[PDB]
Amino acid sequence: HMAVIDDFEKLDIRTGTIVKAEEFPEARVPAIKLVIDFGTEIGIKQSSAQITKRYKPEGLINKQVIAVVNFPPRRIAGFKSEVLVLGGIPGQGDVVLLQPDQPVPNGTKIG
Amino acid sequence: HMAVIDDFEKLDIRTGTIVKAEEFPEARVPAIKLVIDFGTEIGIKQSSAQITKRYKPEGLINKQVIAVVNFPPRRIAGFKSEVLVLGGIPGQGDVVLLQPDQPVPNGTKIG
Repeated sequence: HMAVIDDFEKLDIRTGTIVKAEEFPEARVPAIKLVIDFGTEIGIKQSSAQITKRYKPEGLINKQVIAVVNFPPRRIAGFKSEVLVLGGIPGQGDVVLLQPDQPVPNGTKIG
Repeated sequence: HMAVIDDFEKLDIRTGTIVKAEEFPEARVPAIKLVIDFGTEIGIKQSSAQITKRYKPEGLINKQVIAVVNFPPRRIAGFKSEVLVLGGIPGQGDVVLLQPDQPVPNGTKIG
């Protein structure tokens, strides 16, 4: 139950901008396919995000989001999800996205 | 270097509301003491945050923040800092706080 700072330092947590978002009707659990620009050191990354409760694709473009970018990928229905986009989880199937409280460059590190 | 999801699962990342904010510097760097309500289970925690570049105490009260709650405490700026408040780091001495993009209850878990 207790972590150390070393646990946290293993993670590469970064800001990126949603540049594409589409409904993902092939996922078992409702999801949106995201493409996110993490700047040129990290690259442009795909994510499958179970965020259909509060969000629509037309509302996601140009949002700054927060993701762990140094995990192995997960394939769902053939789509390669490359990053874990972080959010608060107020209840089952519910997500509230995290964001920097003001704009920062893509690839800005979190600590 | 790469991480695995359970490096992430070791962390307990929670939302909380800043209920008090005071200037509490170190000798060599300014800093703010945050008193944060993480809801009824976690309770009230304190944090030393080097966030004075963009923020004043008056602009911090009532803000929902994101923090790692299950680290060992550390002594800093004359008190026990119990929680790591997360922000983007755009440059030397600069911090942009993370927030939920919409209000969530205190103690909402991040995933």
